[PDB]
Amino acid sequence: SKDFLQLKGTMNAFYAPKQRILSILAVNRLFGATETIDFHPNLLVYRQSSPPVRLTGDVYVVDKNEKVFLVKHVFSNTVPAYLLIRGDYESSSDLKSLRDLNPWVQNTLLKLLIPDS
Amino acid sequence: NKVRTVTEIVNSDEKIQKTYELAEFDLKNLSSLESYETLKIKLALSKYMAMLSTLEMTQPLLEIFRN
Repeated sequence: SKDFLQLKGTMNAFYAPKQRILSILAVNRLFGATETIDFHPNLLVYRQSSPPVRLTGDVYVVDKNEKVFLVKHVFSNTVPAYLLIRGDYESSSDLKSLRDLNPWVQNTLLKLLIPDS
Repeated sequence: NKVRTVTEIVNSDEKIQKTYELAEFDLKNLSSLESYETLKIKLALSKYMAMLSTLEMTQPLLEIFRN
């Protein structure tokens, strides 16, 4: 939909500007994208919060130094996915290793994170 | 401008006079001051860059201001 744009080089990753959200479909492909946007760190705007914003469910650490996390999220219409967030966050439960994630999301994350030097 | 010096022995009257042009010492002084000031300014600039690095921001300065 027009609410977001598919990230270049990804079949299951998109970004919603008005929401400032990067999302990765758990098991689903994107389709119909006539446009794509190059990934860039600015997209992961650091969320400011005097007390760390609490998070629930499955949480994974991407960059402890940069407060980057991956949060399991299901769209109310029951669409599984993960949200990549950067900011002052804390986890209600124990943080989980990324290896737990499926190869699909893992490949997308590698593409999005490792700079193409 | 210029100066001159006279050497003479106490018991003798045979004196040797030499003349000096101060421009050489002026050049020495100016070069010394220029080098010192350049060093100070470069030191300050390096210190500024270093403390900004200490803040440890990933992006370069211009990218930071563009974001």
